[PDB]
Amino acid sequence: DISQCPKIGGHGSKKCTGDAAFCSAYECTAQYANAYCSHANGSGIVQIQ
Amino acid sequence: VKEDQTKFLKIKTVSSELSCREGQSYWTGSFSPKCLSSRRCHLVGECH
Ligand SMILES: *[C@@H]1O[C@H](CO)[C@@H](O)[C@H](O)[C@H]1NC(C)=O
Repeated sequence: DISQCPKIGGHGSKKCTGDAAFCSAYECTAQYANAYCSHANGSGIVQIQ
Repeated sequence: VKEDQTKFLKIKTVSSELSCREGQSYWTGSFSPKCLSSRRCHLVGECH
């Protein structure tokens, strides 16, 4: 559950590491991590014309 | 027999025309295009 990994400049309950996008968005830890958070293959916001 | 029979067959020439002998042929009309677009980021689907 990504709700546990702390946001950048914020508080959280679990140490959390990830890829470039996650580290840009969330706070990537410098200690031993508890979970790996990759960025979604194709997710986003879809808009229809 | 005189004063009898005397049947007449007539061939009227109505008109003479220079008709056309067609060769190849095809058909055509008016067409307009419609497009469907879908934009995906890199490494999504077949966006390689
Ligand atoms: C990421 O997801 C897309 C589907 O959106 C898939 O086609 C692609 O192979 C995936 N890339 C990976 C798993 O590296």
